[PDB]
This record gives sequence, structure tokens and C-alpha cells, in this order.
Amino acid sequence: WISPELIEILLTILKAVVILLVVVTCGAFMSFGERRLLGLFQNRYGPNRVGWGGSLQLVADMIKMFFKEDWIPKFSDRVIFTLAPMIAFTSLLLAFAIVPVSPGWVVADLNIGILFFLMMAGLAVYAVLFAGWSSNNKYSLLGAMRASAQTLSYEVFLGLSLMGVVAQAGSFNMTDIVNSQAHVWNVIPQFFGFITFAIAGVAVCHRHPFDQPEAEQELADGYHIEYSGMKFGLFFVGEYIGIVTISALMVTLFFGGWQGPLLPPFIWFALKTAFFMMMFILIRASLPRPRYDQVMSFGWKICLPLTLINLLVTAAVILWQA
Amino acid sequence: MIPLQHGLILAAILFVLGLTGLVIRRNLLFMLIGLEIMINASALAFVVAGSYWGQTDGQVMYILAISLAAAEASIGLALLLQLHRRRQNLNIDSVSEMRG
Amino acid sequence: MTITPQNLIALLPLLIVGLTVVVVMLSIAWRRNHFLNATLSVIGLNAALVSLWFVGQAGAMDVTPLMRVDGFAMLYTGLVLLASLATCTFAYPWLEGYNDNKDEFYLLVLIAALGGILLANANHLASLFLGIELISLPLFGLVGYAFRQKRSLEASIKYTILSAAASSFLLFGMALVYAQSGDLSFVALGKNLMLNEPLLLAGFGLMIVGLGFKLSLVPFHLWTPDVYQGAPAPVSTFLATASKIAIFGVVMRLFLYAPVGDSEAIRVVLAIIAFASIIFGNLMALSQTNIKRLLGYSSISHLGYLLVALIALQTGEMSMEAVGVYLAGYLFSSLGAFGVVSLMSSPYRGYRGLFWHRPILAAVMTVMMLSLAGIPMTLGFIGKFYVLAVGVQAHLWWLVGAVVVGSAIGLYYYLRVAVSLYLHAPPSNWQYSAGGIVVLISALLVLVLGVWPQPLISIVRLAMPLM
Amino acid sequence: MEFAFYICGLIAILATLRVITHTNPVHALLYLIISLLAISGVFFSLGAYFAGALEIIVYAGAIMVLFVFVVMMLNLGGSEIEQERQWLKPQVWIGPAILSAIMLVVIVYAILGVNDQGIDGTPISAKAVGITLFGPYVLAVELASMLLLAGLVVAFHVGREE
Amino acid sequence: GHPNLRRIMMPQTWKGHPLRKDYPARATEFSPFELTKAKQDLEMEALTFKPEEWGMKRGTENEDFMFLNLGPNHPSAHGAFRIVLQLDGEEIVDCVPDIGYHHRGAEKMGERQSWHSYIPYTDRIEYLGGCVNEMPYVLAVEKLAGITVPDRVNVIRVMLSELFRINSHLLYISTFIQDVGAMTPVFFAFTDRQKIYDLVEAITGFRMHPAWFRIGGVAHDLPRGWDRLLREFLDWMPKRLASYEKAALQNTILKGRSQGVAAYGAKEALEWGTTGAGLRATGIDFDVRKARPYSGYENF
Amino acid sequence: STEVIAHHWAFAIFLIVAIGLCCLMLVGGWFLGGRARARSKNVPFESGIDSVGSARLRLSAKFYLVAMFFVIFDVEALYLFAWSTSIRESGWVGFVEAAIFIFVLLAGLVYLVRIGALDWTPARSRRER
Ligand SMILES: CCCCCCCCCCCCCCCCCC(=O)OC[C@H](COP(=O)(O)OCCN)OC(=O)CCCCCCCCCCCCCCCCC
Ligand SMILES: CCCCCCCCCCC1=C(C)C(=O)C(OC)=C(OC)C1=O
Ligand SMILES: CCCCCCCCCCCCCCCCCCCC
Ligand SMILES: CCCCCCCCCCCCCCCCCCCC
Repeated sequence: WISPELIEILLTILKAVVILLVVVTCGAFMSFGERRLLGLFQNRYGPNRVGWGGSLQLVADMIKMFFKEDWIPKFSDRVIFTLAPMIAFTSLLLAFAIVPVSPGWVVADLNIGILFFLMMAGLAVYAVLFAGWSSNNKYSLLGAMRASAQTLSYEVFLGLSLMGVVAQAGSFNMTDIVNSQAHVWNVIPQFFGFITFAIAGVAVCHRHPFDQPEAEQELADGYHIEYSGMKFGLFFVGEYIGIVTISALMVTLFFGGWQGPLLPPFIWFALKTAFFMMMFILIRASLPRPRYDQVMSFGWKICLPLTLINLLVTAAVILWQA
Repeated sequence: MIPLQHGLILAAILFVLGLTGLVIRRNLLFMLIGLEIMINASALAFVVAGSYWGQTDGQVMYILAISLAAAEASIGLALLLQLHRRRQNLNIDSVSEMRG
Repeated sequence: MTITPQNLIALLPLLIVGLTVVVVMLSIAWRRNHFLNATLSVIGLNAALVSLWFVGQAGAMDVTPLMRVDGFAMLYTGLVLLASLATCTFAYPWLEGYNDNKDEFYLLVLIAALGGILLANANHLASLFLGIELISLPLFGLVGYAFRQKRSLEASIKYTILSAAASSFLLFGMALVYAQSGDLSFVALGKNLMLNEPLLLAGFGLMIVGLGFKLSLVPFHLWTPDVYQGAPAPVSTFLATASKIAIFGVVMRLFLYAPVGDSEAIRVVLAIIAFASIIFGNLMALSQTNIKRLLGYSSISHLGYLLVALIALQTGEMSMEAVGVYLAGYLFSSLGAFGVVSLMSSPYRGYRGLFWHRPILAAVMTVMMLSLAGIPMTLGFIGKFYVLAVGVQAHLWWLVGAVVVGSAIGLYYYLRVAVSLYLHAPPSNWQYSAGGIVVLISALLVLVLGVWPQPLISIVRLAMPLM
Repeated sequence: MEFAFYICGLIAILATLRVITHTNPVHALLYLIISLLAISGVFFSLGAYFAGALEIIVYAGAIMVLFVFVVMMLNLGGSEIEQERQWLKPQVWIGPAILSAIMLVVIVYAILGVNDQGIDGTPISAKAVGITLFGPYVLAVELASMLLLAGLVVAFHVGREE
Repeated sequence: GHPNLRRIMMPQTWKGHPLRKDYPARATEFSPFELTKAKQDLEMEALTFKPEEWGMKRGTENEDFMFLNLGPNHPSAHGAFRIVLQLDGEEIVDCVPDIGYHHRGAEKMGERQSWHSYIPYTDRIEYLGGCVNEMPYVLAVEKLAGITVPDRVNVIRVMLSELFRINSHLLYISTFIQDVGAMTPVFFAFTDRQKIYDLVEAITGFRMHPAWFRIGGVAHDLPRGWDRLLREFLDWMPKRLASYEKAALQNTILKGRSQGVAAYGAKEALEWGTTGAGLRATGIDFDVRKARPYSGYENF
Repeated sequence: STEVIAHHWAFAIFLIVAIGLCCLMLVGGWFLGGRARARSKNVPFESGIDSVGSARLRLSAKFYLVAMFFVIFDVEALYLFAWSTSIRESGWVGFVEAAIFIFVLLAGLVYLVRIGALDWTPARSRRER
């Protein structure tokens, strides 16, 4: 196995494995950072006793989750019940598998890109649907119906929000998209696209204020009430990986990704991704949760025509300067 | 390098399986599912045909095929909701009062 | 190749019908007014009908890789526009009794007219498929318009499932044909050929299955009496006239412009389908007590006669004008008969001795029953004479014998209906009067062009496409 | 490239067969999702990346509303599966099975009778499909938009409760 | 002529009427609570909602109604009670609010304690109220005794009841904002509650159930330095309250979740005995502290 | 070349390690930790009281109209996906086609909004007065 091509293949495989382990570890540490950042936002501390600064709280959480019993209810459909946390964990991971974190550091240099992210979101909704239906609980069924209504709300304009970025870059590849922002970042020309993609990406992960399927005040924790042990942890870890994936994708699509004046490119990418992660937590702490019929009306009557007009104006501007 | 005949045979197998699910199944939802299977099989055959000749015409015909598939699925879903609302069952063999 | 302003000049009916679809949409969204949107739909259809004159003044051109416009497309566009106008005129008094919304009917009729125009202008496989689906989907809406009624829902479900299956069959045959040839144009089917190859033959057979469903051809004809009876009477009028006219026009365009029409096997199976269609459609209407199922079997028989006229297209040069004359006469007769049925069914709530309370409608109905039988002094006889001349010229003796036998059976049941109009049985609004005027002009046109058919021959022969 | 195409084709065939012969609607929808994923994999192996992308993008939402309607009416416990089981009998499915088999073998005879040169697997990007879609094929796009509008109008008119 | 005369405080499998004089008041009179499998099954069948008893009509031709227990174990339920919802999809067809799960027998306890020793039980009637719960009982006992308390007693009692009113209103506003969806202001509102609790701990010696009012006065005098903590709270409060307003109460999402939701007029407020903020929100200016002034509220 | 097969192998290893890690933590959660036994352990959670009927009832979603509109709008979205990647080579004429397409899309959307569709909230929940 002594050849430059084979060691290049091994190096690329090792880089992909490093990216995967780093993003999974970042999702778990992002759960811990959500606890700490909610404490910071709410004039408190959060966990700062388990080790120095609470750094071992995530380890104790993992040990407890692994040694909490994992059960499958007798009234549930066992195969779908076990299948749903796997989809919730893996769909947004595969969505992250196309994000370029640095020049020369990417898992898949697909020619579809944002199309693959749309595919993974449309596959990620089925995890919540399967969890809601399979557990055979009334609150879970209500949460699954709310999640389906939410997908009806957001998926109409989820791709049309980024079609302005695709039109400006002239391609579907993320590398071409971050290379098209060499002069100015895409948040300034595509600002309506920016806010519509922010709404749709918060709705993708079912994060607050869009936490309709799992609203504790409304449905008493919602669809995953029968889940426990490492399936419940799979749901939460997949949600946090989704947060990281949506933050990184928004950084690459609207803020240049790794492009920066002085710092190394990975430093800029990590800074902007952590900025949007703490913005996820700030959004959760800040604003209340709207009714899901109001969410559907806002996503259909407002966001979809906004994305259509933004795409038309972007096309006119592009063809004017061509 | 991949034979066109194998792709066309795959599409034909999926088409006849969709027609089998269309005929032998009595619930209207499974007839719509089988119809989706046939329209996807015909679209698949169009993509193999376009990929053999190296043209975008097969992909454009696939786009038209799935536009028709979505529109017919919505129409059939509305008609099935009407049937379930005014009959309270999805038996398609009871739709037989018009004969002779 | 790009789009020139002369191309949009030739694109006038399609653009006008699309514009009035959008205008009717916006007027419905502004306020639910039945009369305003009905008048808008009639105005748009008439605007397309008079823009046909500017299309004729433009000329024949291949406007797209998809479309080709000539006298052929002009004639079939005019036929489907007349059918759509009559459908709206018959539909308004029927819609006066509809308790639910009455505004989507004209939108669906306009969209189906757009599909018929695009079928008339089709010169591509993609255009053919899109036109078939654009005819079928508003027909799914219109057939099940009165979904509270059981039979309309039955016909809607049957038509939707069967037409989706036929569209899947047609699309699979299309994909096999495209895998064989490599071009979807109407002139490049088998240009690389040894004209008989199994993949192209199977693809054309599956398209034949789909189109024979759409043309009520045996053995894809079982939907026709059920869908015709279940649907509302203006919807039955539209499905009998415009859908059949547009789909048979695009069938003739495909079988004329392609080199595959010279193949003997497709001609043989089309002769078998035509024979079976004529005999089965005429025999099935012998003991029919319902007028809608009888007219459905009548449509099957008349499409069989059109098939006989189409089979001899490669040999004789007079088959196309025969199909044009027969389709004009069939359109007028079906418009009159289904208009009498619609005016008797209007307004919507939920024919023995008709002369003693409605004499003019009985006169129109018996004239159209004489016309559908191929009896002289009517246009249907002129069409049957053209079909028989075309069959005799190319020596199709089984087909003309089937035509004679089916004409005798049609004579029996049509004349039974005609005398039942005059036996002894045991409105007041200008829209109903407009429908009565429409069926009266249909009957008068049938009688006048049966006595003196030569102007129709001149108009049809002047509608000459690229040979 | 052959391995991915053949494995996805076999998975699509098996999942379609399990779809058409199943009584559980949610399990049938899951196997339909698997079959369409396999169809998109077949599309991706042939170089039509846009076709597989649209197969997963637009059919994940299509089967989603199918799941919505399945939850809306079909789920009743074991009663719906029991009712669906009575409609399926050995004679009932053995009737059209030979018809589907003879149709499949006729189509296979047709397929094997054509010439072949092999699919080279050269990828076709979405840029070329977009150029052809909004270039030579204008009226297909416009009248397909009108077709989808017509289907939407039909869905509104039929699907109303009152 | 009553429509559905069934037990509302006791379970349906309860023998005897507890507020009668011959019924034993204490749990030690009866056998100690023995939870067996048979008793658990019988009480679970008793607690199961039976829609045929309420005429709920558990079905429609198109679809089936959904019967959901909102409570006892729900985050939205403010205690141990349950609303049984008949639903179609998400819409509520009818509700049966089932109460009696939080019955402590406090009136029978009033027949069981002395006049002085009943004051802590009055404190737990409305556990966010405290001295506000204490005042009507001690005022009624003073009416019975013929006691006219001096001015200082009235001012101290008004102080403690307004402090606990601010405490209860802070909890109510934070709880409402939490159920609308914003989970941040509850922390700060409970910090202000801790400031009030510092003052109340200084005065009464207890946080939440002070039991500090007495017949004819209060338990102790004010300790030296209470005005310092009162000034601290009065300086700390209004900026925090304005922050709560401008952060959550002026939120358009909160307004969308709140405005127009569960609205009734003065007729519904009067026919159902609605008092407090709802009755004044219907426009009827009827407050007890002004209409029938008690404890020297006329001086404020 | 070499970069393409290296990227394909990296993507395949990403998929394999992700699925295997999910399976491994599922197995570790299932195998570690003692089980609990209770009389009412295998009962659906309904706030502590037995259910009325079951959770397998048919539930009338009010947004099914919006769902069958969502499929159509998703197909319009795929058409705009195809257009948006090739805007510069389509020219101004292609911009005219897409403008007509999007104008028909908003015409259908305004039609859906105005006729009472996309509005399934009850009369008591419309926030009037
Ligand atoms: C990396 C990804 C993450 C990035 C993080 C940063 C961005 C996160 C974005 C979060 C977006 C949350 C959007 C929430 C929308 C809720 C809309 C809604 O349902 O509003 C309903 C409410 C009342 O409904 P109404 O229509 O009035 O009543 C009808 C009843 N008869 O109506 C209203 O309240 C009316 C006003 C609606 C306002 C909609 C939201 C505006 C845009 C989002 C907030 C700003 C986000 C940051 C933007 C950049 C700031 C520098
Ligand atoms: C964990 C983050 C802070 C939570 C603070 C909750 C404050 C009280 C919430 C309201 C409430 C009260 C008073 C309450 O009594 C109750 O019933 C037991 C509830 O349901 C669980 C409530 O939600
Ligand atoms: C909070 C930040 C989250 C980042 C998620 C993605 C990280 C993927 C792992 C990247 C590892 C390699 C970093 C770049 C190496 C080459 C440059 C080195 C100098 C900066
Ligand atoms: C209650 C009504 C049920 C109707 C079921 C219809 C099932 C039809 C099955 C047909 C099977 C045909 C098998 C081949 C027959 C020979 C070839 C075709 C005829 C020549």
C-alpha cells in the first residue's frame, strides 16, 4: 500500500472521519453549551460543579443515558420505534457531510450540494413523523400532526430562500458558493433570502420558537415521551447536530464560510458557526412560541412570495450586470 | 458501460409491479400508491433513455412526469377524501352502481 | 433557435386562453361573481376564435422544437374552441342551480381548451403528453364537479384512476420509443432505420393503448358510458366533443408525420381495433334506455369510423379531409344532442313525448339523431360517405363492411330514440334561450351542410398542413 | 458504478414488491420511501444527478402528505389490517399475476431486441437541464405550470368539507 | 332538576358525606391508607373518564373524536386537576374540567381547630397569597370578637398583603409568559420574588406561608431595619417590570398568542361569578378595596 | 482521477461510520442498565389516568388541503430550482419565461388565499374582538 494515491485516499478518509467525530463531539458539547449559555442569558451559571466549569457534566450525562434502561413499549411498533431516532441522528449528519469547513477539508464535493441538504431535510421530517406515530400515544400523534403542518409551512420556501444564492453563484456546489463571496458576503445582497432561510432552518431542527411537535407547555413534551435511554439521547444529539449543520450551512451560504482577512480560514468558520449557535440559543431564550396555524399562514402568505420576489429581483440584477 | 436493456428491464419490472398493485388491491389508497409506482417507473425509463443518448430530454420528461404525478396524486387524494367522507370506507368495489 | 415576434403572432390562441385563465382566476379571487367570470371566459374563447384569423394571416411555422402551426392546427383549434364555447353556454343554466361555488367550472373549461389547442399544435412527444394530461386533469375536475351527487363522484374516481393508468402506459411507451430512436420529434421516429423493430413497436403499442383509452377505443372503452352518465351534461358535451377532437387530431399528426405509419403491423392492429370498436360500440347501445350511455357507445362507434378513415392515410391523400369533415359533423351533432340533454337537465337540482311540451328541442334532438346515423340530408352522412370512400380507395373491405353493419345498428337505436321523442308521455331566462339558439344553429348547420356540403369541403381542404 | 446501480435496482424491486403485497399502510409507505430512495440511487449511478435529487426532494414531501392522510383515516389498530387481509385472497392475486408476468415477458422480449452500446455514465448537471428547460422547451414549462394550477384548482374544489 | 349531580370533591366510590357533623374529620379515625392491587384497579376504573355519562357522543360518521387528559401531570395544569378534552384534530369540541384532586378538607379542618390555631390552614388556601389569605379570616374573627384594630395594624397588614400581591402577580405574569413560550423572564421574576421573600422573611420569619396575622393584630412588631429592605425592593422593582414589559409583554408573537384568545364580555363574567382581573377587564369597575373598603384602604 | 475516488471513499466511510456509531450507541443503551418491572409500566402515558379508547383513532387533520397544495408548490419549487442554476446562460428571454411562471404562481397563491383556502382555523380561534 506504498503509493501516493493510496495514502492520499487514506488522508481524505481520515479527514472525513475527523470531521464526523468533531461534529458529533461538538453536538454533545453544544448540548452542554446550551445549558451554560441559557444560564448566561438568564443571569445565572448553569452546570459548573462537575469538574472544572462543569466540563464533566456531559460525561456524566452520557454515562447516565447509557445506563438508563432502553425500552421498547409493548403497545408500540418496535421496528419503527427503533428506526426513528436513527433517522433523527443521521439525516442532518449527512446534510453536514457537504459543508466545506476549510479549503481542502470537505467530505463530499457534490455537484448537487444544497439539493442534498434539501433531500436530507425531507428525510429528517420522517424521523419525527415515525416517532410520533410508532409510539402509540395521543400526545405523540398530536405532535406528529403538528410537525407535518410545520413541514407544510416551511418546505415550500426552504429551497427558494437559497435559490438567490444559487443564482448569484451560478452553481449548486458549496465551493463555488463560498468562492462567489470573495468580494462581498452574501448576507448583504441576499438579505430576504437570509431571513427566510433563517426561519426555515430554525424550523428544520424543530428549535424554538418552532418547537411545535415537542412543545412541553402544550403537548407535555410531545412526540418523544415514550422514548428514553439512548433513543431519547439520540433524538437530542441529532437535534444538536442539526443545529451545528444549519449554522455551518448558513455560514457557508450567506457569510462566506471560511473566507476572512487575517485569521486562518477554519478559525473564521468556527467563529461564525459558534456565533450562529449562540444565536440559536439566544432565539430560544428570547422570543415566545407562535401558534402553528399562524406559523403556516406566515410561511405561506409572507415567506413564499418574499422568496419568489427575491429570486426575480436577483435574476434581474444578475442579467443587468451580465 | 451499463447496458440500456437492464435499466429498461428494471423500469418494466417496476411498472408491472405497480400495475399488479393497481389491480389486485381493493383499497383506493393502494391503487393511488400503485399509480405512483407506474408513473415513477415510466419516469425512470425516460431517465435511462436520456442517459443512453446523453441528453437532457429524459430528465425534462422526468420533470414533466413527476409534475403530472404530483398533480394526479393531489387530485386522487382529494377524491379519496371525498369518498371517505360520503361513504365512510375505502372499498373501491362498492363504486359499481353505474352499470349496463 | 429563439422565439421571434412572428412566433407569438402564431401563438395567439394559446396566449389568449392563458391570459383569460389568469384574468378569470384574479376575478374569482377578487369576488365570487358567476356572470362576470362566465362572460370573461366566453370573451376569451371568442378572442382566440377571432385571433385564428390573424394566425392564418401569419402562416404555417414550426413554433418550437415542440409546436407546429398550420391549417391542420387552425382547424382543430377552431373545433375545440367551438366545443368549449358551447360547453360554457350549456353550463351556465346548469350552474344556476348549483348551491356550491359555480366559478371554477369556467376556469377548468378554459384550461382544458388550452390543453386542446396545445394538442392541436403538437409536433413533439412532450407536447403530445402534456396536451393529453392538460385535457385530462380539468376533466377530472369537471366530471366530479357535483361531488355531492353519487354518480358524479363515481365517474370522477373511475376517470381519474383509469386515465392515470393510461397516462402511465403512454409515458412508458414514450420512454421505450425515445430509447429506440433518440429524438422525441414527430418527424424523427425511425429515421435511423427494416422499419419493424420490437422496442419501437412495443412503445407505439403502449402509446396506442393510452390514446385508445383517450379515444374510447375497444378494449379501452369500458369507462365511456359510466363517465358519460356520471358527469354533468355540459361536461359530457365537452368530453364527447373537444377531448375526442383534440386527441384524434394529435393522433393523426403523429401517424402522418412519422415514418412508423408505413409499418404494416401497426396498420393491422389499428384495423382490428377499428373493427372491434365499431361492432362493439354499435352492439352495446341496442338495449340502452339511458341517453348518456347510448351516446357513449355512439362515441365509441364514431371514433371507430374515424379510425377507419385514419388507417388509409398512408395510401390515399384524401383521408385527412375525410377526418376533418367527419369531425366537424360529429362535433355539430354531439353539440346539438348533448345540448338538448343539458337544457333538459338545467337547472341542476340535487325524453319520451318531448315534442308536446318542448317542440323545438325535440326537433333539434331528432335532427341530430338522424345526423348521427349517417342518414342523408345531414352532415353525418357526408362524414360517413367520406369514410366509406377512403376505405374503398385503399381496399379495406372488412372495415367498410363493419361500417355498414354498425350503421344499421345505429340506425335502429337512433331512430328508436327519434320516434320515442314523438310518442305520448303518461328557462324563461336568456341564458337558456342562448343555449336553445346554440342547439338550433347546430341543427340548422347540420341540415344545410348535409344538403350543400361543398363550403365545408372548401374550408377543410384549405386547412392543408405540410405534406 | 455497476454495483451501486444493481444493488439499488434490486432494493427497488424488492421494496416495490413488499409495497404492493402489504396490509399495514405505514409499513407500505416506509417501503415506498425505501423504493424511491433506491430509484434515486439508480438515477445517481446513471449520471442524472438532478433526477435523483428531485426524486428525493419532491417525493419526500409527496409521501409525507400520504402519511398525513393515512393517519387521517386508515389507522384503526388491527381492524384495518384485518379488513385489508380479507380483500386479498390467493385466487384474487393469482388472477392478474399471470397477466403481469406475460406483459413483463413481452416487454422484456421487446427490450432485448434493440441495439445496445452501454450507458457511459457521464454526469449531466442541473445547469444543462435548466438550459434545455428554459431554452428549447418553453411551452412545456408554461403549460406544465398551467397543468399544476389546474390540479390545484381541482384539489381545492373536491377536497372541501362543506 | 340539576343536570349531572355527581361528586366533585370526592371520588365516585366514596361512602358518606364528609361535611356532615357525624362524619369523622381525621384520617386516623379511619383505617390507614392501604393501596392494594384491587383498590388501585377499582380507583383507576373510577378515575377513567366515561363520555357516555357526560353525553359526549364519542364519534362522528367522518372521523372519531379524540379524548385527551390534560392533567393531572401536565406542565400547563397549575396543580393536580384534569381537563378531559373531546377533540377533532386540534379543535376542542367540549371540555370536562375534573376537579377534586386537590381537596384538603380545610372547612372540616375549620370545624376541627381552634380560632387561633386555624390561621396556618387559612394561609394554605391560596398558597401564592399568604397574608392575603390570612386577612379575611382574621377580619371575620375580629368581627366575631368585637375587635377594632388600631391604625398601625391596618397599615402593616396592608403592607404584607400588597407585598404578597406583587409576589403572586409576578408569578402569574412569569407563568403566562412561560406558557406563551418565552422561558427567560421567569428567572428574573423569581429573583424579584426572592427580594420580596427577603423582606417577608425579615418581617414574619417565613417565606411563603407566614401565618403572621393574629386575632386583634399581628404576631410581632416590625423589626428594626425593615424600611431599608422595602426601599431596596421599591428601587429594584420598576426597572425590572419595565424590562419584562418591553421584552415579552410587547411581543407581537405573545400578542398573537394572547389577544382575542378566550374572550368574554361582562354578561359572561357576571353569570359565571368571575371576579378579579377578568371582571375589571370586562369594564365593570368593582374592586373590594374601593367598593367595600377593609383594613383602612381608604387612607391609600 | 485520484481525487474523485478518494472523495467517494471518504463519503462512503462517512456514511458507514455514522450508521455504525448510531447502531453502537443504540446497542450500548439497550444492553447497559437494569430493567424495571411495574404493573402499569407498559401503559401509554396520559398524565396518570387510563385512556379513553386508544391512540389508534383516526384523527382529522385540518391542513390536508394545505398538504395537497404543498405538493404542487413543491413541484413549482423544483422548476425554479432548475431555472435558478442556469440564469446567466438563459438570457433575458428566459427571465421573461420565469417571470410569467412566477406570476402564474402568485396568481394561484392569491386565488388560494382569497377564496377561503389556506385558512382552517376555527371561528373561536380567529382572534376576533
Ligand atoms: C443559522 C440559523 C439560525 C439563525 C439565527 C438567527 C435568525 C433566527 C430566525 C428565527 C425566526 C423566527 C420566526 C418566527 C415567525 C412567527 C410568525 C408568526 O406566526 O407570527 C404570528 C403573529 C400573530 O399572527 P397574525 O397573523 O397576526 O394573526 C392572525 C390571526 N387572526 O404575527 C406576528 O407576530 C407578526 C410579526 C411576525 C414576525 C416574523 C418574524 C420576523 C423575522 C424573524 C425575527 C428576526 C430574526 C433575526 C433577523 C436579523 C436581525 C439582525
Ligand atoms: C425549569 C425552568 C423554570 C420553571 C419555573 C416554573 C414556575 C411555575 C410554573 C407554573 C406552574 C405552577 C405554578 C404549578 O403549580 C404547576 O402545577 C404543578 C405547573 O405545572 C407543572 C406549572 O407549570
Ligand atoms: C464551533 C465550531 C464547529 C465546527 C464544526 C466543523 C469542524 C470540522 C473539523 C475541522 C478540523 C480541521 C480544521 C482545519 C485544519 C486545517 C487548518 C489548520 C489551521 C487553522
Ligand atoms: C367483484 C368484481 C371483481 C373483479 C375482478 C377482476 C379480475 C380480473 C382478472 C383477469 C385475469 C386475466 C388473466 C389472463 C386471462 C387470459 C388472457 C386475457 C384474455 C384473452
